[PDB]
Amino acid sequence: PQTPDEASLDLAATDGIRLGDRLRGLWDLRLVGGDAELPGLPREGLQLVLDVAPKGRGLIGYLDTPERLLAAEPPRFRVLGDLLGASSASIRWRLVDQASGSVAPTHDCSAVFDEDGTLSGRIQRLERSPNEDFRFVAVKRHFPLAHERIVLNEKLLGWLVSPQHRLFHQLWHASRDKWHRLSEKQRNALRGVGWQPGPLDRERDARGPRKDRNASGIDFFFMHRHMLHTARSMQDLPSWERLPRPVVPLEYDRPGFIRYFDNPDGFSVPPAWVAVDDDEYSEWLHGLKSAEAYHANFLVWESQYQDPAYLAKLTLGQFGSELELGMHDWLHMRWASVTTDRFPADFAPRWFRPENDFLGDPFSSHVNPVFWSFHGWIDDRIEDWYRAHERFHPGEVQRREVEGIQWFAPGRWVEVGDPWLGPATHGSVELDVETMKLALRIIFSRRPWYARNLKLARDQ
Amino acid sequence: PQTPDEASLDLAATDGIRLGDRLRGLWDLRLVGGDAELPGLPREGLQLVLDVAPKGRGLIGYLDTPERLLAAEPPRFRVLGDLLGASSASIRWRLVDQASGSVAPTHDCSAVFDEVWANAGDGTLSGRIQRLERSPLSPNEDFRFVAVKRHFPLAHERIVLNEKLLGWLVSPQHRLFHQLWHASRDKWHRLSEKQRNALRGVGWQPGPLDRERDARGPRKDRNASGIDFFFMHRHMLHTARSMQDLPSWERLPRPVVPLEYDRPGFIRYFDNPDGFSVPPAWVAVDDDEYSEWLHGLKSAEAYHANFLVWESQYQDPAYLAKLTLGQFGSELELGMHDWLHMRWASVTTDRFPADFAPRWFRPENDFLGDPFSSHVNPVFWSFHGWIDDRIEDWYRAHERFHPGEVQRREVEGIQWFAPGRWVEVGDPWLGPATHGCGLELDVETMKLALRIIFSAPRRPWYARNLKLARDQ
Repeated sequence: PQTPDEASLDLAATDGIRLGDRLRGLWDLRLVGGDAELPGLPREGLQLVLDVAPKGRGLIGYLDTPERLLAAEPPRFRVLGDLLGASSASIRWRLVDQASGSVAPTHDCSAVFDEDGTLSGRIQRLERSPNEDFRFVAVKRHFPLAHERIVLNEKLLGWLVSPQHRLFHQLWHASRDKWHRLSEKQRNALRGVGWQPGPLDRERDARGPRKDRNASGIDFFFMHRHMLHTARSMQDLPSWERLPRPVVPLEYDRPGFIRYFDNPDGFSVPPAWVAVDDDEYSEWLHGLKSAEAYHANFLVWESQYQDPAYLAKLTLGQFGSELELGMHDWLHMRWASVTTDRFPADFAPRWFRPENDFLGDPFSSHVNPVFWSFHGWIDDRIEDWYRAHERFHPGEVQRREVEGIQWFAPGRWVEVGDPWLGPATHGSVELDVETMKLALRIIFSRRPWYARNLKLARDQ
Repeated sequence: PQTPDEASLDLAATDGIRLGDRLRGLWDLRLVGGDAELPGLPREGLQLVLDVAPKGRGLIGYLDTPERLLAAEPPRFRVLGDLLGASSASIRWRLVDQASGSVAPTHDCSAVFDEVWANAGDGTLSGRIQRLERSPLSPNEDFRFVAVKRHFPLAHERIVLNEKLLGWLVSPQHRLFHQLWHASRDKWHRLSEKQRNALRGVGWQPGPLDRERDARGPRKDRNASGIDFFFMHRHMLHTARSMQDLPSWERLPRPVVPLEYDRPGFIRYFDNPDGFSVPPAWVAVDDDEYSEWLHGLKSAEAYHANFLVWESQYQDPAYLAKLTLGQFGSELELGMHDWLHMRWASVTTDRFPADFAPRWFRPENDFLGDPFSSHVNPVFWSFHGWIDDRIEDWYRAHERFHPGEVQRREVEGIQWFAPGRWVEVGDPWLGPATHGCGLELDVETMKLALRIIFSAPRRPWYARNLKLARDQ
């Protein structure tokens, strides 16, 4: 077979990208077998840190004790490999002895996925010619969940996980999200139980053709600010000042890379998962959790929504609609972990348990601690928007307290003064829960809520 | 008109990529106008460091004194902007006062980017700053800046080859030797019988008379041309290294650390302090295919998709143990070697292969993309050292898998290998000294042999086999 005439850019295809993702992170490693020794290391209590670039085919890493992997000095063993022809059946890498002052590999490693991931492997010493019994097992460390790193106190958590609050949060979204597509029969049924999204026969659909101009954006901003106010009476919940940056690559900051996978502040991006039989969803989710999406979308939002000239072109309604329909749904899925997904009108008791803090579904998103951090950030941009109009249109926006919340008077830049909190503004706990279940059944009688509007770019 | 229903991944297209490349790096900055002051800073001798991700649309950076941009503590001003609707005609960003304990922007910047075409650095950014504290009630402030992009320093400005080595390298004998050694074996499979007989007549056929080892024909992996490639470069390294310490790279240089993660490291990169920084890709006027290809192979993605794979494979005993020295040499030459040249190449019009105007022999002509000049570039020696060290990995590979099947042998004063199962030939080609059977090397003969061989947007030699992937 004729050899290639030239190299070409050989980015990882789907299979190599997924394999890279299974390998990337921190592993607990033990040596196994009669002849299993690495110079200057114990047999137990080792770690393997691996990195593959997002479309890389090279494999890099380090092998040492946990303490040495976080230390300043070069780890004892460096991993160098490549994923050409690699699969679950064969992952190979060389070890370099960084104490030897030589980059010549000392060991040949081969591994198999035994099916967060387990590697079962063989190490051969390259000093001796090919038989020795030198094996290892590597168990990938759990990617900690946000609730394992930011503790919401018992009083906040009690409010958040309650049936009335979960159903309220889900129905508030579903009513205004589905309004433009609901028959007049559905609409009159919701009107009947005070759950129409805003004023009777002047409802503010969030996703219809007039979504940017009908003031639905004001409902978005106001309901979340009201929620933040109540949450913040029970617990200190500091907004993000800056959006968290993607993990620093292992090549540049080995301790920073390793820490990222311990999610120490609860703000690490949980790695994308593969949706069985849904490649479009898999690609979409992987996209929005990527560094590329940070630099192409999230950093753009971070700039524009603190840009006075950008914000000064928008009514509070236009701003709310724009930020909700783009950034807000992407914040949910970028920080989403784990979970097949709950059907919107499925009220099985298990879904109410405090463990259910899935960011992909408003029934549960508010239970996730990261929710409060990025809602804090969104809510702070309203102040950027106010300062923008005070610079470019002094006095055209007026402050005003509304439902106990610092807010804004209707004006040239604030289309309405009656923000929608549900029946409380425009409409026993048990009758309330039942009314909300009925309202959800009217609307709704697989992918998570915040994935239902997924659009791939042409590139993907 | 309807607003979008959802966001989608919005990677920079070609224009935003090229704009981000014009912005990326370190700028010398001065404030100007009657109201131009940043608190705690001088007016002149400031610097602006900007970064955009390779397909990023966000703009980040810092504005402080040169010493403060290299210091551990937060710089006084942080840049936050985006390139949506940006062009050379309008780039905007905000400044954040990092001493204030607030991320609320303190300044609005709007700039214009001007190329340089005649001093004055590598592009200019200039425009107006507005203080965001100062009300609209207040009259218009006169607050301007000019920023000049710093030169990306050339390898020869950072690794000095000594007078004796440089004298050998830049000489007509050595430049024509190196160009002709490549051209003969690279063009052989496309030369007519007259051209081939004419080269045979002056002893310049690539390897044995009538059994020539073309480097690029259909049997290129199996005809032992790879041995000629490895051996000629080893012989050149041995001579260069008698005259100057030239350490191989142990590991391929990593791509620049992003500004977001190591500000001082990112800034140093652009000073090319060790001479091993990747010179930023340049736009080939009227050659988008070449521009894209060059950009691709100078990218972080190419490091992790191609270069790091070559780094792995060519130190992998099991990989190397499948190859004869000939197969190895041909593989490494045709892939990694041409890509190493163009990844570290800095801008020279490219010289025509048979243009021997005196100015082309000057020491300034060290263009990595042409073998008439590539050996004059100091980085050439670092990556040729790396390639030459992999021959030892290959030997060790066969000593592990095929003990005794490869034997060492001194050849033309160079530590080498005997012919055998894994070494196809024993007569490596150095040119007429080793294989000349015609009818110090004569300069006019080499120019005659180049004219025989070399008798459309122009591209350098090591770009002539460029192939884009369907992705690009």
